[PDB]
Amino acid sequence: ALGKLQDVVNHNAQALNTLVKQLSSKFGAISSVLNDILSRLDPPEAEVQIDRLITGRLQSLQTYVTQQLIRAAEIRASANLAATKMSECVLGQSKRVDFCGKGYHLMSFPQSAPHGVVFLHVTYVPAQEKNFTTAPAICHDGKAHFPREGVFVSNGTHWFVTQRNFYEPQIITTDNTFVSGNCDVVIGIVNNTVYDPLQPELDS
Amino acid sequence: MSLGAENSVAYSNNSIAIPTNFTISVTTEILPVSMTKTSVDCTMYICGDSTECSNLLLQYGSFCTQLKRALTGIAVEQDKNTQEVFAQVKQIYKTPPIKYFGGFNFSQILPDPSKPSKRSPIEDLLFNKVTDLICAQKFNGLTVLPPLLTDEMIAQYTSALLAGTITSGWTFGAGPALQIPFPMQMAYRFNGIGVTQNVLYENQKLIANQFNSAIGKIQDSLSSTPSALGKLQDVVNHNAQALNTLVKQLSSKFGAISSVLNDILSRLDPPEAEVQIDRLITGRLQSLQTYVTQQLIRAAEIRASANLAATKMSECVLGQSKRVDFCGKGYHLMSFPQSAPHGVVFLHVTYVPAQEKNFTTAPAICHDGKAHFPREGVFVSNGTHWFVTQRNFYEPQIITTDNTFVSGNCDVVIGIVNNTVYDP
Amino acid sequence: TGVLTESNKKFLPFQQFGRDIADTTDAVRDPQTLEILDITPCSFGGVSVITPGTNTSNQVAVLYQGVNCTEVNVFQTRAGCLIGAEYVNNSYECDIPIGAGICASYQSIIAYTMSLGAENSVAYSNNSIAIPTNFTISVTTEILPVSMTKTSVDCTMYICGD
Ligand SMILES: *[C@@H]1O[C@H](CO)[C@@H](O[C@@H]2O[C@H](CO)[C@@H](O)[C@H](O)[C@H]2NC(C)=O)[C@H](O)[C@H]1NC(C)=O
Ligand SMILES: *[C@@H]1O[C@H](CO)[C@@H](O[C@@H]2O[C@H](CO)[C@@H](O)[C@H](O)[C@H]2NC(C)=O)[C@H](O)[C@H]1NC(C)=O
Ligand SMILES: *[C@@H]1O[C@H](CO)[C@@H](O[C@@H]2O[C@H](CO)[C@@H](O)[C@H](O)[C@H]2NC(C)=O)[C@H](O)[C@H]1NC(C)=O
Ligand SMILES: *[C@@H]1O[C@H](CO)[C@@H](O[C@@H]2O[C@H](CO)[C@@H](O)[C@H](O)[C@H]2NC(C)=O)[C@H](O)[C@H]1NC(C)=O
Ligand SMILES: *[C@@H]1O[C@H](CO)[C@@H](O[C@@H]2O[C@H](CO)[C@@H](O)[C@H](O)[C@H]2NC(C)=O)[C@H](O)[C@H]1NC(C)=O
Ligand SMILES: *[C@@H]1O[C@H](CO)[C@@H](O[C@@H]2O[C@H](CO)[C@@H](O)[C@H](O)[C@H]2NC(C)=O)[C@H](O)[C@H]1NC(C)=O
Ligand SMILES: *[C@@H]1O[C@H](CO)[C@@H](O[C@@H]2O[C@H](CO)[C@@H](O)[C@H](O)[C@H]2NC(C)=O)[C@H](O)[C@H]1NC(C)=O
Ligand SMILES: *[C@@H]1O[C@H](CO)[C@@H](O[C@@H]2O[C@H](CO)[C@@H](O)[C@H](O)[C@H]2NC(C)=O)[C@H](O)[C@H]1NC(C)=O
Ligand SMILES: *[C@@H]1O[C@H](CO)[C@@H](O[C@@H]2O[C@H](CO)[C@@H](O)[C@H](O)[C@H]2NC(C)=O)[C@H](O)[C@H]1NC(C)=O
Ligand SMILES: *[C@@H]1O[C@H](CO)[C@@H](O)[C@H](O)[C@H]1NC(C)=O
Ligand SMILES: *[C@@H]1O[C@H](CO)[C@@H](O)[C@H](O)[C@H]1NC(C)=O
Ligand SMILES: *[C@@H]1O[C@H](CO)[C@@H](O)[C@H](O)[C@H]1NC(C)=O
Repeated sequence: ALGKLQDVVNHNAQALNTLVKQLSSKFGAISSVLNDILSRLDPPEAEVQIDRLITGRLQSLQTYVTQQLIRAAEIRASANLAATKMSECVLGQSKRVDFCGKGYHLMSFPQSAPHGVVFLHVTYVPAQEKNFTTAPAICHDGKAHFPREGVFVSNGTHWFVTQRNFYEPQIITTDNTFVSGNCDVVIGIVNNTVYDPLQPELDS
Repeated sequence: MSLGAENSVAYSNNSIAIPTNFTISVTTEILPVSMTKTSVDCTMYICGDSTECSNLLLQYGSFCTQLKRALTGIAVEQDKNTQEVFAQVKQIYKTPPIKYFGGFNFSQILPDPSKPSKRSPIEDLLFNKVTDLICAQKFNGLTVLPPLLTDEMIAQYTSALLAGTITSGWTFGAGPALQIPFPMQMAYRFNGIGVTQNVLYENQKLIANQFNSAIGKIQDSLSSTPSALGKLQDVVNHNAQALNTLVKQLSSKFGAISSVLNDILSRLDPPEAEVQIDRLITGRLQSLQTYVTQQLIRAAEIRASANLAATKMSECVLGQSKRVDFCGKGYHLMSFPQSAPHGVVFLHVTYVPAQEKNFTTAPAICHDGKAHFPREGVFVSNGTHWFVTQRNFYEPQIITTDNTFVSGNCDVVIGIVNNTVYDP
Repeated sequence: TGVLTESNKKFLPFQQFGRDIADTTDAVRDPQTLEILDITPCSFGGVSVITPGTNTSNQVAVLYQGVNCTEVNVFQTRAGCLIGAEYVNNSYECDIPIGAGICASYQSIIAYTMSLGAENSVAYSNNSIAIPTNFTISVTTEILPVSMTKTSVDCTMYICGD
């Protein structure tokens, strides 16, 4: 589960171990110990041997610094991503798909971890879906009615309007539908009644 | 050079421009995803078949282990990049056998049964348009490793994403795939960008024709432009050029008498042959470290591009994005993924307003001593009459109490005009 | 050092050797009989070992990368020759990645073409919709590295010491 953080710790420790291990490399010289080189040779050739050790160790150190810089760039990109997730997932609700978890994102919780952050993404996942017969519009009194915020569904005999992400059937009225045009243009329009709230009021 | 055509917008305090038509624009975005996976035998590259060279090479320590480990990290990173970009669905969705989607034609993007590769016409064109070097690179101890996901499986992942986005819209990306008719899905997408469902339903045939025409234009545009696939070809060129340079560096003396180790052994005594082999080893080791360093930098660049491609796949293909210019130029409707060699091509279907018309606008309508504000639209005037319309399409409607809300009197709003508000 | 295969290359009478695009020898003319030979270097490969945990088993499989199986439970893959695993026509999820669509798992060690996912056909029709009737509150984890170990190196002490 925590492979990324442990991987970063492993790379840092392994890099330091390799850099420490590189001091035991002759680099084409008689010995890897500078004290032995001084204690065994005259300055004209000791200078050459120390030069060989210096160039090898300097190459090792430059290599280590170069990989440290590349890893620093990778960790900086990951930290910028983590800051973006903290701003958009924890400090607000995000409409970006898959940015703050799988599903419709609700909220997020930050947790500290060694060299890192763990985001607990609380998301809403739809479940227990049911088939319904759908229509683009409802034809009533020669007018086309479209849903304000939902979708027209039919359970087999009756037509209702429900919200798209949860099944809550409601009677098709003028309050939750809007009229645009006649019934001759929309392809697939079905005939159904549209209830009027004012009709019982003026009737009684 | 000219920066652009000069356009002066007719700004005034009470005039608005409302679109009266639209264009369905499909645009292409080419993103590199992975590189060529390379492995280098450190001993074979630096020394070949010479035992004495290997013995002298051992004095330098764990350089060979570092280079092998770095290349292995890049090689696993490329497969991780491909998994992140394409393997984002765990269900392999399929299109219905009757390819009718309410007038919308997806032949150019769905897999072709006739082709053995099971690729789309666009994907087949992309593979065709992206192209003893390999043998020499192999012969010098450098090996290219095959991608973990084969081209047919990447095409299968794109097919599953296309089938999910076409039959289920954005539902499959957020949980179970819920079937929805494609006109209703396009109406939902029109609602996402602030246009009512009626505009999509009334103009369904025109929108389908525009989308089909745009897809055909996209295929022609890719087939007719040589510099369309420059990013993927550029990545292939850099990888091949790097391997060629690394192979070419074996023919460098590096300040020694000869570049051939066999000649050095066959011509000199061990006291001076050790020095010459040392010169060759240090030069070749510097070349290999340089190659690994540029491979790591390119790996970081490709990783950033792959992260961007995964973000585009999540936000543009598996949902509708409200980020401006992230999923094409225009108001984003939907996106289609296409596999390409070492990369992904996104077909962004966007809504572009067109045929705008001037109207006289007001912030509020004063009726009966009350200020009326639009619930979802804008007040427009064609010269004599006032109407309320949606902001992104011209559909004038009578100003009523149903589509306006009352807040305050008429004495505070600057620019309020007097007009009647109908009562149902 | 290399294999000398038959060559289809028609040399001009004055030419003796042959070189690649990258200046590596790829052909030669025999000086005894005027025939052309394709010098191709002998096979080499990266030996990779595919093994499960030592907690479970000690069986291993060997992958010779880039090597045909005739030049080394032997199966031929596009990645190379896999020895020690038996190909199964069934498709499962990837456990140990081999390459070119081939993955390995322990059940003996088997090699198979990995399955991308479970096959689901959505019942698309022109007038049917699926509406959710319930929901699941899902909490998922995302682990992101933020910082590294801060390292400082004394250049003089590291290279030269005392
Ligand atoms: C579709 O839904 C409606 C409303 O829930 C159902 O109508 C009711 O059905 C129950 C049981 O069948 C009756 O007791 C009620 O009297 C009905 N109400 C009305 C106003 O008729 C309808 O039966 C459902 N259709 C199907 C096929 O299940
Ligand atoms: C919906 O209702 C309209 C009007 O009641 C129907 O249109 C009529 O259809 C009949 C038979 O097809 C024709 O003889 C009439 O001339 C039509 N009248 C008009 C005004 O168009 C329509 O058929 C109904 N649709 C459905 C699916 O039942
Ligand atoms: C809206 O009206 C303005 C002004 O009445 C139009 O702006 C003019 O456009 C023409 C053509 O480019 C220019 O030559 C004029 O100089 C512009 N006038 C000003 C004051 O900027 C504008 O084109 C009209 N909009 C539409 C859609 O017709
Ligand atoms: C909106 O624009 C579309 C095209 O983008 C118009 O459709 C064109 O209509 C003309 C004349 O009616 C035809 O000659 C063209 O062939 C049509 N083009 C297409 C692609 O169908 C449409 O008429 C415009 N609508 C309005 C109200 O201006
Ligand atoms: C969907 O589009 C494809 C291609 O864009 C159409 O196929 C063309 O069909 C016409 C007439 O049959 C031929 O003249 C073309 O050569 C075909 N093009 C290709 C690339 O095959 C297809 O008819 C469209 N409609 C459907 C329902 O698939
Ligand atoms: C502004 O729009 C309104 C509504 O479309 C126009 O009013 C109609 O105009 C037509 C033709 O001029 C007449 O046949 C109708 O009788 C008018 N309806 C009403 C209710 O008056 C109006 O003319 C438009 N104004 C301008 C300057 O074009
Ligand atoms: C909008 O209507 C109001 C009320 O009918 C107008 O306010 C009147 O304006 C006249 C002349 O300017 C004054 O003599 C009245 O005393 C005003 N009455 C009130 C209650 O303020 C207003 O001028 C109209 N605005 C426009 C642009 O026609
Ligand atoms: C909605 O109805 C369709 C068809 O009536 C169902 O799809 C069937 O699902 C079963 C179980 O997987 C398959 O064996 C059939 O082949 C499917 N039929 C078709 C035409 O695809 C679907 O399961 C129903 N949805 C729900 C939620 O029950
Ligand atoms: C929606 O799903 C929840 C669970 O996700 C259902 O709650 C379960 O109800 C059954 C029987 O009523 C119990 O045995 C379980 O213990 C409940 N689970 C939990 C977690 O409370 C709920 O009934 C479902 N609602 C509908 C309308 O189907
Ligand atoms: C409206 O705009 C014109 C120029 O665009 C300006 O002269 C005028 O002062 C503005 N109206 C008000 C009330 O400031
Ligand atoms: C080489 O000598 C052999 C033996 O006499 C002869 O058969 C062959 O043709 C010779 N090749 C050339 C090029 O003269
Ligand atoms: C509705 O869909 C079926 C198959 O899904 C198709 O045969 C039929 O033609 C479609 N209806 C129309 C009006 O095209």
